[PDB]
Amino acid sequence: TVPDRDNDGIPDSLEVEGYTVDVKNKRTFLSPWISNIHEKKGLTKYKSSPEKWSTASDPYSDFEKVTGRIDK
Amino acid sequence: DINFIKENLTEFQHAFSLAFSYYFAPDHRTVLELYAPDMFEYMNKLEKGGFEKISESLKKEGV
Ligand SMILES: [Ca+2]
Ligand SMILES: [Ca+2]
Repeated sequence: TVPDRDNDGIPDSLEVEGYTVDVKNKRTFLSPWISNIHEKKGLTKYKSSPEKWSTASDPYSDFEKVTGRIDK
Repeated sequence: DINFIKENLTEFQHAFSLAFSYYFAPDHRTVLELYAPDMFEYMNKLEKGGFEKISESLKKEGV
């Protein structure tokens, strides 16, 4: 089990140092930022707070925002 | 060919030692599985007994 302080789905080392969300076949996948792969595909590099369930204190987690599991 | 291999095994060495770091930095091993699912299994074959036969086959030459 990787550590997770804020229980927001994504691990602590990914929030501090960068991450992104990619799809491979038709399956979402939350992966750390690799500039060799993810930059050509036009993705974004997210950073958040490893101790806040929602970094901007709204009622939507950092997992729900970047993935799409949100009110549309 | 044994010449291109002999002249470019440095990049054949960086290609392995990079994937060794992905398999054991525990936050991102799954970035190896969904971007290279055969290199992941090859390192899984190493970790599940493959490292034993490369460890036991050196002390037998330690005589
Ligand atoms: Ca977290
Ligand atoms: Ca967070």
